[PDB]
Amino acid sequence: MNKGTITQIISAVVDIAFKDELPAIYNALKVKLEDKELVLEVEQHLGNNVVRTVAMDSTDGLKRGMEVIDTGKPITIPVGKAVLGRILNVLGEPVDNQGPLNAETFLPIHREAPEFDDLETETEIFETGIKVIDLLAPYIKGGKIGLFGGAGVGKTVLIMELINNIAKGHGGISVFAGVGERTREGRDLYGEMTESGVITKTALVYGQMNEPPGARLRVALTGLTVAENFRDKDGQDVLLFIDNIFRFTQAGSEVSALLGRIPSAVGYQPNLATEMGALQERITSTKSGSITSVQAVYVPADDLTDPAPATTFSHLDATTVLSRNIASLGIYPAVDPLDSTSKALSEDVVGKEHYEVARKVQEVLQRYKELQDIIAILGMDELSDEDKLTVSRARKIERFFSQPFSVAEQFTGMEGKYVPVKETIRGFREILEGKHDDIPEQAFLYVGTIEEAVAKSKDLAK
Amino acid sequence: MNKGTITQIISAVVDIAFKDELPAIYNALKVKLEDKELVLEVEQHLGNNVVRTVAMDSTDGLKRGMEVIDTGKPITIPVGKAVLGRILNVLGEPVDNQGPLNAETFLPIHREAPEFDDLETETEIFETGIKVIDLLAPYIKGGKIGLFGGAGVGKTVLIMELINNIAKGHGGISVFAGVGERTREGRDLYGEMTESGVITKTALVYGQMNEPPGARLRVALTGLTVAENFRDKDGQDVLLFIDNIFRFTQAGSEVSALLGRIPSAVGYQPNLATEMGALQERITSTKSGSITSVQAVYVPADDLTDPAPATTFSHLDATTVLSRNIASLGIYPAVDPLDSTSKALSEDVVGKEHYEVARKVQEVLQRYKELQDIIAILGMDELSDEDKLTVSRARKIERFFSQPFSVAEQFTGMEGKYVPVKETIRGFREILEGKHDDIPEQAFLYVGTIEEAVAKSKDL
Amino acid sequence: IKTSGTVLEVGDGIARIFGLSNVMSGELLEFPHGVMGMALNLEEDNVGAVILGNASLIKEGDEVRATGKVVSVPAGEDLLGRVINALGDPIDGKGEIHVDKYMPIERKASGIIARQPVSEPLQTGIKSIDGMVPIGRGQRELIIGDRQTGKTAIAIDTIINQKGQDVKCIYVAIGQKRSTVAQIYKKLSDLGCMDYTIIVAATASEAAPLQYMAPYSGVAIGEYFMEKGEHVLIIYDDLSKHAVAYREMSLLLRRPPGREAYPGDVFYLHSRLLERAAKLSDELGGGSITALPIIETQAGDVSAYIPTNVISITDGQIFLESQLFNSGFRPAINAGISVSRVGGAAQIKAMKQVASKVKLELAQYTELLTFAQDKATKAQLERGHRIMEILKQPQYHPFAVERQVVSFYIVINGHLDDIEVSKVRRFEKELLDYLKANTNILTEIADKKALDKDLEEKLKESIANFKKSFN
Ligand SMILES: Nc1ncnc2c1ncn2[C@@H]1O[C@H](COP(=O)(O)OP(=O)(O)OP(=O)(O)O)[C@@H](O)[C@H]1O
Ligand SMILES: Nc1ncnc2c1ncn2[C@@H]1O[C@H](COP(=O)(O)OP(=O)(O)O)[C@@H](O)[C@H]1O
Ligand SMILES: Nc1ncnc2c1ncn2[C@@H]1O[C@H](COP(=O)(O)OP(=O)(O)O)[C@@H](O)[C@H]1O
Ligand SMILES: [Mg+2]
Ligand SMILES: [Mg+2]
Ligand SMILES: [Mg+2]
Repeated sequence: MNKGTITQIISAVVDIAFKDELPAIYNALKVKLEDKELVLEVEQHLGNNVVRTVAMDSTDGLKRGMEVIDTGKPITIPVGKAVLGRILNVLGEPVDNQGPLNAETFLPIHREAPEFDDLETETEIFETGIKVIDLLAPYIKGGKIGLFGGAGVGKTVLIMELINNIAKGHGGISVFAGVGERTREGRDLYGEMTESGVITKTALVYGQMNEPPGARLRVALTGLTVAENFRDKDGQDVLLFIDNIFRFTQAGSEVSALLGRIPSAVGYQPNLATEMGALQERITSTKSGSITSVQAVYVPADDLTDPAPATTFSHLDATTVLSRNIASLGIYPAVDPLDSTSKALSEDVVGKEHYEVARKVQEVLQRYKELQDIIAILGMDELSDEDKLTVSRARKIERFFSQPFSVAEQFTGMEGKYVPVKETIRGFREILEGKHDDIPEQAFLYVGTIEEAVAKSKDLAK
Repeated sequence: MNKGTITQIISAVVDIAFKDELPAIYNALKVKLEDKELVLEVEQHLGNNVVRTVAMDSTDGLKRGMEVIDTGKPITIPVGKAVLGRILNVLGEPVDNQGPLNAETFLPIHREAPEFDDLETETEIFETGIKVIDLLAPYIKGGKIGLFGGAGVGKTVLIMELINNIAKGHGGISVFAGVGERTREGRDLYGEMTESGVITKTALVYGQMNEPPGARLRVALTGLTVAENFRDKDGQDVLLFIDNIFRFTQAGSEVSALLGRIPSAVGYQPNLATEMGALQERITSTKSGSITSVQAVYVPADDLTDPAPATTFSHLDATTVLSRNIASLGIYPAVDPLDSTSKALSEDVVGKEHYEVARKVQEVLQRYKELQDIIAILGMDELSDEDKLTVSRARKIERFFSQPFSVAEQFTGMEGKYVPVKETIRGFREILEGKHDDIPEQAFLYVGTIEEAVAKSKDL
Repeated sequence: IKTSGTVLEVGDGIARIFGLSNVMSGELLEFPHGVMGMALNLEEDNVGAVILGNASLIKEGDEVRATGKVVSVPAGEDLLGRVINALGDPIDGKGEIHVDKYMPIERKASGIIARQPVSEPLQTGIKSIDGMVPIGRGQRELIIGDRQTGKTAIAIDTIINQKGQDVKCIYVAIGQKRSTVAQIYKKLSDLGCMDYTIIVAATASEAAPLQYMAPYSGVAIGEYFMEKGEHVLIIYDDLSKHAVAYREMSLLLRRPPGREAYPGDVFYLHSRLLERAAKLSDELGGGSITALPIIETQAGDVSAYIPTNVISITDGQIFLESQLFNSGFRPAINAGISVSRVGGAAQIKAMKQVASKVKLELAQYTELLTFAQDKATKAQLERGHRIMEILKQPQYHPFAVERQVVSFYIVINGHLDDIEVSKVRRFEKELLDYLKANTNILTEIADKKALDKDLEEKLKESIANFKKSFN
């Protein structure tokens, strides 16, 4: 049925001419390339019964006038429980070997997002274990979480800790989606998943750096399509982890040029807002089920005004910004406590003490940041006695936010310490009130509890 | 019946094709619409007897292959006695519902600029009533005045005051041109105009934000053409107020892209200087009569390096730059005394008692700006005794510049105060001589004359 | 072919259509599978028309019928308390709306004579706004600030303090997240401020033309009430995103790019929308439609193309800085840059009597604070700290106009200078309780809307005796 011929090829885009019937948009085409077949995706209808298609794999080898067949439906994927504990392709194929999948049901990649009124309003937090996050920017169950970070400021590390804290010792289903990041991390994770035993409940999809643009574009969806199935069909709460969602929006720009679209600011595609909305709004908690998504956002050249990171901000309930200034200062996790915010931080949700303390440390840290200009050129001795005490407390609070990570145990050589929400608020309160003014600032780094902070101060004295 | 037909429509830019004889550039074309006529102005000749036009109203409704008719001349407008006390649009039609206009004579808005021979060297000043201006940048009778500023700096309010001071008191007619600013402000002026009784001695042309590009473009020429008539034909003294002459350029840039023009520096039309030059050179006094042009100029994001204000500066005799830094302090009129210039600030014009204090003021303020870096970081404590006095005196003169405006009683909550050139000069001179080093700097805020400032100290 | 044609090309949510001989500009087109469009680029041969929603369904050959109608929004009193899309179709998912009249989306703003000067306050219920940066009915006031500075917080807080004041409200969510729009819907209906409120929604998932139209549709529904002679409060959240949608449309339609890749008329886009907001003369009812547009700055960059555009259109603006927000000053308003071009014209006389100098004092206090790192100044700086503590107030707790007058009175006339700065926030709370319970002079202030010799001497005495004990 519906067989056509290739008119012209242009890197990652191919133009095909159909004699009779023309395939609808997002339909999957197939060409019999040398040995293995290649999958293409139709995008535009040009004219003279011709369609412009983006390839899902390398186009090297394609001649002009080759045969190509329409499937009719979009790219459909094995979906359901069959996929669990197996790494999947962009096309939905298993790349882990270990036989073919036990696929019962199927479902297309491209499908409209949940309409208004199908959505549900839930505003309950959950402790991550991480002090800076749990206090200032607490994550929300069934919410969209965002991890903004420049090149190598510990955003992938942070994910690996969050899956280790949340998805490890909990009964719920999980989903991971590798998008245009390291293939090393793929093997590293798949090993750590199996040996830990989380592999069983979680499902993996991968389309990494090595993969062409078309692949990196659509992998973001397939994994989401899998995550959608569990909140819909089974009606079960699922977790979705993506790294890195930027690489999806990035791929767009590589393709957009070839589709002949007029470039917008910083040579991005002009449909950046909608192309991202058509994905991001699909990642949401409905009535039928609930998805808690935690996706990482790469910031190119540490430039958050860049339109790719800029637009993503307006799709998130909680956001955790990672600053290079903090990482360089030698503090991990390198979380900016002022730039990072969450919708849940309100008396309604977190209570009185949580909110009261959270706003107080922000006020102190803000004042430290204000005076940081003057101190840089003159010194600490010049600023008034009133400021002097607030600065000294700020530097301790700032360093207390640092704590060792279980994933980075091999790195740091320290037992990563999970701190509960109630013991964090206790700590930042005692430090603020000035009951730990006697303790040095070098007794707060990579500690955890405040009880352990004083233990480090006594360890010195010996 | 030189009839044509539409070929294609793209927003404000409409292409039309004529059968036999083609219409020349800048002339007006009419098209029949439902219960109204739309006016298009031809700009270019594309080829194959096709011409590209720019609509003077919204193009929502135009269909391909409609009957267009050529008037065979530019947008001719009413002018003379009839237009006085009437709100007109871009086409010169009344928009006040005060019956129809029956005008004495009718000019086109596209006219040639007066040549080198036609101009005259006046260069004689007049006082405004505003201390800052008439001291450091005095305005010229039949000259070219301009008010530069951003948004919320206070250049519209300043025009309103200049009208209240000059046009109300003095005789002769005037012409206000609302070129692409707020329609709210239009009614607010029209309200003040009729109550003050100035309305009778003035003609108002309007083409505000809500209007499309073509309107905001050619509205300036309509208001100009009204003023041109009054100086030449009538021969009476004219005051031309325009707000804002940036919007003329802006309208140009919107359409420019669709007229096939490659964009120039910071995305303007490539013919920015000539388009402006063609309109500005036309606004002038001549041998046959003089007009006093006071045209406010917007400054995109307070950036004076931006082309639109940069190329405008050249055209003006007197320039009153308004600084947001001064507006942030909360001292209106927020006029920058270092950036404000006038070709009339010379020994020749204002004498040497005026000229010397004016500079001595600027000299003091320039020093203050240099020392402003030091007192910020290092402080006043670490500052010489010689400079300490030239800081406090500089701060007092800075705050004394601010005076309450009549129009801005609604803002400041004080009765507006006019101050003549004599009283101004003495006030600032007395501060320089170190007389009022006793009087605190808080006592100079929004006060008319130095007499009042010295009084206010003990008053409170 | 006459009032019809066929798609010879389609992709990326636009379609070049052959035929449609006598199709007018901005005409509503009908495609197969019950999807809509809009003709914009009426070129020599083809017709560039943008598609609303399900564009993927369309392909080459599909027949396109011309309705011969301008795109229009259904407007009625039935809409109140319900959520609407761009077109007017209800997405609340709880019944259907029926309207008496059909009003057009795009439409010229009123004339010069049509309007009259604004001179009646739209009380937001925020001390720091209604005091020193007041808003009037018919005014346009921008709420500009960085991400997460409390822009929408001010928007809704305004809506909250319009219960009983008899003013319709329209929240236009442009390019927002559906999840976020739901949060709004709930908090309004929870507080019981939804039944005099409408929500227009064109979320990120929805196509650019629907986002583009959203605010024009929103204001048209506002015009219905305005023309009848009722006061409206529309809100655009936010125009910075609205612009990006128009950018999408243009660059796909092949209308060439300008500065920051935005098309030529992104000023005119927001000019004609905001101008539409006004107060009409008593001859045409005297009905208002106040507009509060929102803008999202990038690291406090107001020099950017759109933020600067909107500032120059509106009748003033409100600036929010994270330097204050984080410092613990909510709502984080910067008095220095924030201005209202209507001024005290849109204020009750009682408010003018107290909150006149307060803006200047704070602007001057801001300066002198940098120096303090004379003894007359040491007094001014003391009043500075205290003024700010009052201007600081929590969310979802808007003050009545009468409660504001007394709050400004106590600090300005100097009945707050001989207590601790930490307790001034608590002082005004206990005073408003004591004055409501015992004296019952707030009801008089509300009625009189002025400060008589009686009321001022009543305050003078009732404040003096209140200071018998400090808690
Ligand atoms: N007056 C106030 N008092 C206390 N908290 C406030 C106040 N105003 C705003 N907030 C808090 O500040 C946070 C941000 O507010 P809001 O979301 O309105 O800002 P925004 O800039 O519109 O957000 P976004 O950038 O996500 O659109 C909210 O969590 C809110 O609770
Ligand atoms: N939580 C942490 N504790 C200690 N070191 C860290 C932490 N996060 C990151 N690092 C250091 O910074 C590097 C960057 O981590 P990675 O997650 O790859 O950043 P990104 O994904 O942003 O490139 C790590 O190799 C590690 O050396
Ligand atoms: N003479 C003045 N006195 C006091 N305030 C003024 C004065 N002129 C302008 N302002 C302030 O600035 C605002 C008006 O500025 P405006 O004339 O609109 O400037 P622009 O034309 O640059 O927008 C008012 O809200 C007012 O607070
Ligand atoms: Mg990484
Ligand atoms: Mg103005
Ligand atoms: Mg908001």
